Amino acid sequence: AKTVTKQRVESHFDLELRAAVMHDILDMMPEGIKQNKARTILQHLSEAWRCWKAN
Amino acid sequence: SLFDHHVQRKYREGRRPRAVKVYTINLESQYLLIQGVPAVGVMKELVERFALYGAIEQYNALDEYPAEDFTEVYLIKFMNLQSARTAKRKMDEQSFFGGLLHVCYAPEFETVEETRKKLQMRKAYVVK
Amino acid sequence: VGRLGYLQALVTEFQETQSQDAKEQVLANLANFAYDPSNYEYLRQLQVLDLFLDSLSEENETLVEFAIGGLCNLCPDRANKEHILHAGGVPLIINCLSSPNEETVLSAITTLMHLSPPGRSFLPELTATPVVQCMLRFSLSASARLRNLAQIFLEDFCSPRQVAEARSRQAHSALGIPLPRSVAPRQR
Amino acid sequence: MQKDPMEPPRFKIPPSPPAPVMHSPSRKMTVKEQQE
Amino acid sequence: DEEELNDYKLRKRKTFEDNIRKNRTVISNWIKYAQWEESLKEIQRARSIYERALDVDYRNITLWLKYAEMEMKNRQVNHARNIWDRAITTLPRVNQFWYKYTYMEEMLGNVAGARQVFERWMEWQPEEQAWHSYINFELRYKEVDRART
Amino acid sequence: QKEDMPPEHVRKIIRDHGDMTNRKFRHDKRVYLGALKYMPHAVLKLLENMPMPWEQIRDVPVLYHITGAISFVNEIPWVIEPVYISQWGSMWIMMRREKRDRRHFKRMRFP
Amino acid sequence: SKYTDLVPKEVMNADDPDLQRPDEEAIKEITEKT
RNA sequence: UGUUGUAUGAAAGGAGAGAAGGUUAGCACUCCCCUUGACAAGGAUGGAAGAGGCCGGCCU
Ligand SMILES: *O[C@H]1[C@@H](O)[C@H](n2cnc3c(=O)nc(N)[nH]c32)O[C@@H]1COP(=O)(O)OP(=O)(O)OP(=O)(O)OC
Ligand SMILES: [K+]
Ligand SMILES: [K+]
Ligand SMILES: [Mg+2]
Ligand SMILES: [Mg+2]
Repeated sequence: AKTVTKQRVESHFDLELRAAVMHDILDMMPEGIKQNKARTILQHLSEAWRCWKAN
Repeated sequence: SLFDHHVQRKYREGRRPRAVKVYTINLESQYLLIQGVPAVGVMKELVERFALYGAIEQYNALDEYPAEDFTEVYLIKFMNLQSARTAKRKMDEQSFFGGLLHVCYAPEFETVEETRKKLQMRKAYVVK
Repeated sequence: VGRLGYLQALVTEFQETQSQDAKEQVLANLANFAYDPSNYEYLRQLQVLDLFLDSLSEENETLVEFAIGGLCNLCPDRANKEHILHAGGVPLIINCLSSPNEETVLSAITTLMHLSPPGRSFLPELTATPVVQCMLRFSLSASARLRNLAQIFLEDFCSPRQVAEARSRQAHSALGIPLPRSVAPRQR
Repeated sequence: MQKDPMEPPRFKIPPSPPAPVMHSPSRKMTVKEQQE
Repeated sequence: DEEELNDYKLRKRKTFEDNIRKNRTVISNWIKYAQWEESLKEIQRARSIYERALDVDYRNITLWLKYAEMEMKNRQVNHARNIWDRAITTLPRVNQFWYKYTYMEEMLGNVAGARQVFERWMEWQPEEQAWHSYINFELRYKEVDRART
Repeated sequence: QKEDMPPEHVRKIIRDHGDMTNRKFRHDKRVYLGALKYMPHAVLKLLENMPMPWEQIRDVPVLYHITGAISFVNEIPWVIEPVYISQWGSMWIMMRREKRDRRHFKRMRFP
Repeated sequence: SKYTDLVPKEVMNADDPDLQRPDEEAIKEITEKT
């Protein structure tokens, strides 16, 4: 295993926030859902953060 | 006499080089003469290693034989000559306890009836 | 490339060359393929038995020794055995008991032993030949292998009645007294 | 066979059978809440 | 000629094994490796393929289907039955496998096995349509007596 | 507990294998490379047992691999401390008097 | 593998001792083994 | 009594080194390696893929 060093700090944060949001998508979506649409929910997460930075 | 260690050389050359030496049925024996064992008292480990291949009727170390310094020469009697051939085929030029190992056939030692059965079995195999 | 094609390539390599050492390598490879049972036929289809028989006629001692070695393992099969006999190579083998090297002589003896046929097909030839006289000296030689071969040869190609006659002939030569050709051993 | 200490290493360097899924029978999604 | 065709086999296999090594996930892509063997009409390949694929995910729903479909296609029936058996073994809540098993037991013609399978299902009694299905089953054949139980 | 062999043995082995280029020594290449791991230990023991300036020749017990791959000096240099201190005081006196008396002291070239 | 082992088991205190965990000697023996 | 038991680098001959205008900076996710004493750092950001459904093809 590689450690988290100064190069890897921000990318690791995004990597972990991404995985945790994905977990909650799976537990949130109702049983026998027709589509997952996980990638689109993560696109909305990115757009929300980008709108936060731009006020 | 015949125990001299011949040397190697297109002819569609193989992976390992071979010295020029034709093997006749008489040349081959079931007595296998091993020279080049380090003189570190491995009498029994060598014999076990060879007994892996076939069954060894008799093994002894012949000290009269002119050898180089700190080096040993041994005799192995096998039970079946095909076992002797495979023992040569695989053991020859194998590093053994820090020494190059040289196995040669020893036809001088075999007696008249042993030659009789050798030749007869060669005829048996060649006919079929 | 192909086994039989490879053997044919060795045949070509042998024929075109003239360097005696590059022929030494060819006769080595051929004599050691002759040990193979399956490669016999492949050799039988390429006239290489007569290649060996011609090669003994060459006067390079090492080459002749190699040819004899090739023969030795090669003769014993019934097809090949009959071809060699028909060629008339037997006196070529007979010439080899006076060959200087030990190995060549041993090979010749083995080939002679192998050419032995049941039902007394070829034994008669040996008695006529002086080879038996040569054998007596060879049997009592210093070489253990030679001694074993000579004794083995006597049982295979000789008879007790024949041996006694042979011994007498050998004894007569030492004696220096001539024996009539007409006189022969009588069955009891 | 005895091994001398000097030599280095010589060679270069299905799960358990699936457990049955023991589940309550799935409830199919309604079109209303599938719109939700 | 033919040698070119075995070369075609081998290079398509090599790139597919790269594709497979890359993720080991992507089940939709897993089916393609199998169907390409199905085209090549050599099944032992696909049996190992689907064995590996069941190893990655048996929870899957298309995979067990597809395997049994290839079995049906190849008209080899005993293994098809046996592995529908193992399917119903490890996914006993999925209705479809049960349907596609008893349908098969019909069109292949062996009455009792379906009976036993139905009895085994009677443990779960998971859905309303399945019972109706078995009612219709029983009225299909001469028997109305079992249908009362 | 074996018996020490004559020095001709190791001398002949080291002599034969020299430069490790002969095709006959193909299987000793793996063992020589494997023995690289212990060569700092051999250097440590060698320099630890260096002869003192008052002795011409020192003979040391040597533990050598049978292929000739590595040689260890198998001893520890134990000294009596007063005797040892006196011997280097003797060297202090001799070296000083020699630097005084030698007109031109030439130092040897390195390497 | 069967159906009967997913239905809710009896829900009441039939047997206080049966649910109770083993005594200290057994857990010490398994602790020493492990 | 042979042969596909493989790889590195070089030479010769070709291809040409991420960014929805140009010039570029990087850090990672998976699996494929190389240098390395590596829980470090480099090897073009090391290289190579990356939406859904049905049977390479078709549809949004
Ligand atoms: O043709 C090759 C080889 O195939 C053949 N040969 C080796 N071992 C043999 C055996 O057991 N029986 C027969 N009939 N032939 C055999 O001989 C030549 C050359 O042999 P090499 O591979 O060079 O081995 P070797 O003969 O032992 O070399 P040498 O210098 O004598 O001693 C190591
Ligand atoms: K990376
Ligand atoms: K870059
Ligand atoms: Mg990097
Ligand atoms: Mg750059």
